[PDB]
Amino acid sequence: MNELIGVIRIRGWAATPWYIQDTLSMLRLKNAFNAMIYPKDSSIQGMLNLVSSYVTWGELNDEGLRLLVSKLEISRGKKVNEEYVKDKLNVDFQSFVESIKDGKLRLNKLDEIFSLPIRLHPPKGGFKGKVSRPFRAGGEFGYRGDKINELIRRM
Amino acid sequence: LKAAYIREEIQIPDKVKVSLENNVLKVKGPKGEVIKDFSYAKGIRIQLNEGKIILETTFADRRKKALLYSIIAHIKNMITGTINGYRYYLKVISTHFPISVKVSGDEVQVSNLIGEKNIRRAKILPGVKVTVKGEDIVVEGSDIYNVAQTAANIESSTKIVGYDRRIFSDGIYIYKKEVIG
Amino acid sequence: VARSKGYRSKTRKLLEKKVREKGAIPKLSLLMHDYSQGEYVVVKINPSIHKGMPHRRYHGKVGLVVGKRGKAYEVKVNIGDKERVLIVRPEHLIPFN
Amino acid sequence: AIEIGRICVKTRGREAGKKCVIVDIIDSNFVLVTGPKEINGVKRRRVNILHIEPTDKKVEINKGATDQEVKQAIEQSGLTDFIKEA
Amino acid sequence: VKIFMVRGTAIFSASRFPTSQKFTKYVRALNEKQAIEYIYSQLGGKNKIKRYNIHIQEIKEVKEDEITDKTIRDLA
Amino acid sequence: RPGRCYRKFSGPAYTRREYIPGIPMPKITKFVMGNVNGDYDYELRLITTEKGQIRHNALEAARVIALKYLSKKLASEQNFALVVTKYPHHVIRENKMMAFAGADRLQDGMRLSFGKPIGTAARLEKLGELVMYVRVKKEHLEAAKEALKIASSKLPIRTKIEIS
RNA sequence: UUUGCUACAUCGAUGUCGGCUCUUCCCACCCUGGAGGUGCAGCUGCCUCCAAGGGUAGGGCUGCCCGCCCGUUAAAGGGGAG
RNA sequence: AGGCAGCUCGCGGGGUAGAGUGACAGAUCGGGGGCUCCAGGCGCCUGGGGCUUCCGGUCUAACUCCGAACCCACGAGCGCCGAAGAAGGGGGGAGUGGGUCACUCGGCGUAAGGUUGGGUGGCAAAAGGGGAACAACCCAGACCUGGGUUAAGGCCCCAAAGUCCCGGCUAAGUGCCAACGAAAAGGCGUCUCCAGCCUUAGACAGCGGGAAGGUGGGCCCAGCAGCAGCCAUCCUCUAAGGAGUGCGUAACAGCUCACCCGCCGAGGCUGGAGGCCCUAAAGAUUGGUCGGGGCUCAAGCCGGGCGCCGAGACCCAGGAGG
RNA sequence: AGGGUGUGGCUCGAAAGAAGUGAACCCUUCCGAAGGAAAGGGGCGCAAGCCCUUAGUACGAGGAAGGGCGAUCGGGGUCACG
Repeated sequence: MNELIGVIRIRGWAATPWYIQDTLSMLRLKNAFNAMIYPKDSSIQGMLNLVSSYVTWGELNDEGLRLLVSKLEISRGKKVNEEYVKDKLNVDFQSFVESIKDGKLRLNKLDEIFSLPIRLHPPKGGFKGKVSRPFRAGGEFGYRGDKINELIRRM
Repeated sequence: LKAAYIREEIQIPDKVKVSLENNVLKVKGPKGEVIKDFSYAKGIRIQLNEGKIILETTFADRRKKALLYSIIAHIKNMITGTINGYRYYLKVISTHFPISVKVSGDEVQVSNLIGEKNIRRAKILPGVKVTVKGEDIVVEGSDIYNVAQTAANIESSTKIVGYDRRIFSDGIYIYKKEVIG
Repeated sequence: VARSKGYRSKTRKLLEKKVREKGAIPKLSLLMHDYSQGEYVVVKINPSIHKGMPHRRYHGKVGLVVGKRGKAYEVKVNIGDKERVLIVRPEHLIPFN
Repeated sequence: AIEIGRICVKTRGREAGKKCVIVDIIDSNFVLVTGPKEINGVKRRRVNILHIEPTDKKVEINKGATDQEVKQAIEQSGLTDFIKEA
Repeated sequence: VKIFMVRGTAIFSASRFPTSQKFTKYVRALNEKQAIEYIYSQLGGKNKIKRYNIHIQEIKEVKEDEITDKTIRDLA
Repeated sequence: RPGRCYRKFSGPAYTRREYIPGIPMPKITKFVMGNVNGDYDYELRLITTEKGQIRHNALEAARVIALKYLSKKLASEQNFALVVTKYPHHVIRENKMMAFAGADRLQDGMRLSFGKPIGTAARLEKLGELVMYVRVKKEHLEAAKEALKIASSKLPIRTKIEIS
């Protein structure tokens, strides 16, 4: 159990039950191939259990986190007056970490607090890399331990 | 189970020469010689020892091991005929009409049965000798199968007694077989 | 077959009381304490007492003390997206938490 | 033939046509082989029986010999260099 | 060659019988990884038993001069 | 009516006599045979495999066939005892109205198609529940095996035997 | 194959029973072929299995179907195809 | 300037699944003990009738001493939307009141592409890919053009890519079928696995002998001289034998059964379960199949695995519109 | 069956469209999205292949420059096959 957790959605947004369709919406997972980071807690645990059959989640590593963040683009940015700017440097931080953060003026120091929705890329070589059905428990949908880190590294 | 490595040997008797090639076996003996093919022994390797018969196989199933022993029996039977003669016996019992049989080349003919005027015939495999002395029919030859099928062919011909009559034990029937000579 | 909308309809064990507490009203201690405005209460109908019996539709819920009239209290409860007031004698009220 | 002492050639895998020598049998269709000083170096490991081809050349060895032993044995037959005879 | 000793649990409707005609087998193999495949190989298809209900209990090595079966013995 | 008509479950149980008037009398009347309290050694029982309901009609027939086979074997009071476990508590109901009223332009069809009591069944709710059992000594288990098995021939559902 | 329910299709029409003629299909074989058992001396039996190639009538009563019956025949099989 | 379609925590509600019946209400099977009455037989015994007690078992939509998962209330917390795009209030204009199916938990009814309920999902009004074609099955919500990567599925040819790998099994074209297509039983037919019993102090099988006698004891019985109807039973005995199994016979007689010896040197035998396969298994609608072609150490199945193709889903580039 | 669609073949092309102030067509150089190789090398796995390297390199949808060539293209009609 570590604080830094993440999730990737692989299912679409049709045929999505009323229970869950808004949850990912409440989890800002509007549509598949998206991610963000959360502080782990029992309160978060409920959603992942309830949305397990639609997503994949687990504990990040340093390698994944650095790779994950490096993707924020012209329309994939922090809540910096909306605009989803392309981070691309501390420059966007340097002029805009002075709003909610304190002391985080280094690109490396984003290991604590919050983020926004990010638009992912398809997993390389097929999400069905060794699997064929996306619906095996313990292998496909839900919690995958550290292995989520390599799974996102493929992304 | 799985038979791992089963090996059997056949001691070739004296006064016999044996030739093997192309998975085709031929055996020569004083009584006679017959060629018997064994191309159908998939999964079995055949080694012709200079003084015996080497039979080996690895990891046979339940099917194959029965096959292997089945192959074994014929070969010695092949040997047995070439040394000792096969002499089947066919004893004829008739109730009301005496039975007569005569040889026609490779074909046999029987008549004067329970009242039917028709002819009855059976086929004899080539290279097989069959004769009659009296009340009995002698079937000679080296190949064990050749006589029996020939003997059986007679048996089928004389079976016709069996329609809507309780069997009258009348016709040609097998008596005994394989005198030592 | 439509069912009658009797005020106690479909209550074969809703008003059944565990045998360990039958008889006349035991829990005098709960009643004696008095409520004021802003208090939060839980409704638990006593089937034995025939006075001021709230309807089954609002049983086992969270209530708010908004005032007092006579020997009884009135209680505000949200059921759907509306508001309602339940004037009840205190002998089916238990403090929350 | 397929028995100990046979020298064979690998069919599939990265080898795809180098020397190999049986050293022992293992199961129905796995056997133990090694290449003493194969020009790439054949790893002493299991091999599926279907993945070798029996040549004519043979070696006289004891069951479960070490790689040096066959490395030593090939000189008796001279096969230290006569691998590529066929 | 390091003959192996395998004793594991596989089930359809409680097919547990840790003795020797409805539950478990023997194996000859190099290491555990190659050995462990074999039980999957056979019991997986020979009796329609998924690797779900496969539960290996004991795996170990026996010595080459004491096995109750001679069929596994002579094949060396 | 064929036994396939009531093999599976169609709705809840049906038990309250006071609520369900006019139940036809079940065929089975005797449930225990043989010298109970007699000394027995082999302790074989009978086990079912799949769920379902069993009509009493077959059971009573199963009751008779078991008795005759044992009765001819040694005796009826001898060192054996047969006891059937279950009871036909469950009751079946069938819309027979399509027979009488189904040919006179009366309220035919699914109209008022509640069932009517014509038979009873011994309910099965657990996987592998006892149905009957027999107690014998060491010297007659062989006759007891088929004795249960021949009875099982008439049961609608697949059955299992055991030895104890 | 009928007969019970179902109302999914047809109410600006899919024209309704039988019979006549005519074609075809199926096999759960009536006979014809093959084989067998039998409480099969032989005939006549009785029964099982395979086998749809061919055949399987003519009359009386009843509109039929059904049914009863006449005298022969190997028998005078049963069903489908809106 | 809060709002709440979710979750967590805290704090409450519950009689359903289940379970129990000596905890009520009923249902229901038996035995034991005691008491009581009657019938029969010789005060006793037997059978039957009623009562009690003890012990055991069988069920409950309208039984509940208990009782989950679970669902719900409220507070706090998390999370999301919010002054770019706004809790509440008012106002103009509607159509909509015949649904269906799939899954899942019911009821009715056996049943039904039947009906009638709870929840979810399409469809209706949802294109695009697969399932052969297809309203509803799975993937997945089409501003447009183009590039790329992917999903559900598939990868011998039709037709894009694997005649891809390991291990094992199937002989029927069984099969090559998610939504759909065969029961009980029979099969040592085959392929793997549990028990139990004999086995090198010689196992099973196989091959000859001793395989026996007072005595064929026998009872009634012409005779039953095991085997006509009931049944016992000792030593002459020992590496062996019964007072004895099935054929039998009017009665025998006889052949065998049971046991040891001679060879024999590998397992053998009996209950158990499973997979695949065969019978069970028969309809024509007119004509033969898994889509066909066609396929049999598979182009099938099972255990697994490895590598790819595949859309408008996703990424990107350019244009467009609100 | 028909239509749109790709490749072509053959046909009409006065103006109304491009175009000699350069169409159409060839090269050469450059930039480069996501995405994304291979031979060789070494190692591992029975195998089927993967792992690091070669490298986000060659490559690439799109866009820029130069040159050489020299007048039809765009467009309409039909047909072949996908």
